[PDB]
Amino acid sequence: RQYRSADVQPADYPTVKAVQSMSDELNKETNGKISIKVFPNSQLGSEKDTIEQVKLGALDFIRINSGTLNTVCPAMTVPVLPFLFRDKAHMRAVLDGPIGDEILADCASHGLVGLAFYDSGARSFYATTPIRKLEDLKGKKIRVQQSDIWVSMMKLLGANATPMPAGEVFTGLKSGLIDGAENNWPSYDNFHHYEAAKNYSLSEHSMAPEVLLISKRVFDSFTPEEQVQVRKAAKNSVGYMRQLWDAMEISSREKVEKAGVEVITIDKAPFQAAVQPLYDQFVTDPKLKDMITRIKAA
Ligand SMILES: O=C(O)[C@H]1O[C@@H](O)[C@H](O)[C@@H](O)[C@H]1O
Ligand SMILES: [Cl-]
Ligand SMILES: [Cl-]
Repeated sequence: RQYRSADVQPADYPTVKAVQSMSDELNKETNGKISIKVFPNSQLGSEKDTIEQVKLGALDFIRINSGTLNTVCPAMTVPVLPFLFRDKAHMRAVLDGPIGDEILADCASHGLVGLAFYDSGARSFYATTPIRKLEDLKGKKIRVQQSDIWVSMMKLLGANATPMPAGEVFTGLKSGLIDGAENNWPSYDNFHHYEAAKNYSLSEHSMAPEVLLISKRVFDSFTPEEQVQVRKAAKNSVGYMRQLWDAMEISSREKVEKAGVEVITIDKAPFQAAVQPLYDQFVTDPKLKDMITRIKAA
């Protein structure tokens, strides 16, 4: 059985290679019984639409950002929150441990089994003009993921959110529909956004990680041994992914700088102050508020 998985990222991207590595492991351990074919580059649809396919059992696996998954699974809002993690090492420790496992377990009741977190760096603003301070964002049309938290966030920052699928963003930057967007270094590179919006400002305002999930309907068809094998292959793929990822952050930043991008250092304090209301607005469950307390102290 060759199961199917979706990713908006290109064929050679670390998230795609990670799931392919998981497939290789499963193919070996199950002696051909289970493998996974990845369909990259939004071939199967947007993140919004592919998450619905998984809920319906129309799609077996999905690799999506938590910043869209949190439309369905409330716990996924927690790791999206701006300025929550101190740095990459803090995030990795949290997501690899009990807190990460607790968040992944939240998805099952919604028809999706959470299997692993993949790194996504920190998301930063980029635009067709240089954003040198928060005030420079005022009135700008900034694309966000199709998830309400980001609309609220842009409002607090004085910008105008335009939610749209990942595959439409380059076109919007070239057409004038949007003035900018926000993402990590490998995405700024690999979606070609740097060609159209040549000013990248290190706001580092979210570390929203990626999530790999399986349809609950499909998972439930697996033997108990197969379920253990799938979870273990998913966890093993995190370390594989991270090695590819850390190199790509370097090579992508180098590539776009060579192409003429201005990399802008920006005072984050006004951003942090502006977005604080999001925490109580979007995280209302006492269990999740306690989780945030534990994360802040980890
Ligand atoms: O902004 C987006 O649409 C994209 O951002 C990337 O960082 C993430 O890897 C994609 O899964 C998608 O969420
Ligand atoms: Cl300012
Ligand atoms: Cl999308």
